[PDB]
Amino acid sequence: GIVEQCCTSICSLYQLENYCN
Amino acid sequence: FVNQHLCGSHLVEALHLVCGERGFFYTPKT
Repeated sequence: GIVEQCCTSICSLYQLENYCN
Repeated sequence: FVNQHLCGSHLVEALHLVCGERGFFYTPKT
């Protein structure tokens, strides 16, 4: 999911916003 | 929110922080 974008590269805190209800 | 790579449950430590008591729906595998 967001691991190919955060685990591989350093994403921003805005990318984890979609991970919220 | 330090410049660090989120691998494994590590990303979960940044997901609950973006939401809070609300929670989040991570999509891990292992």
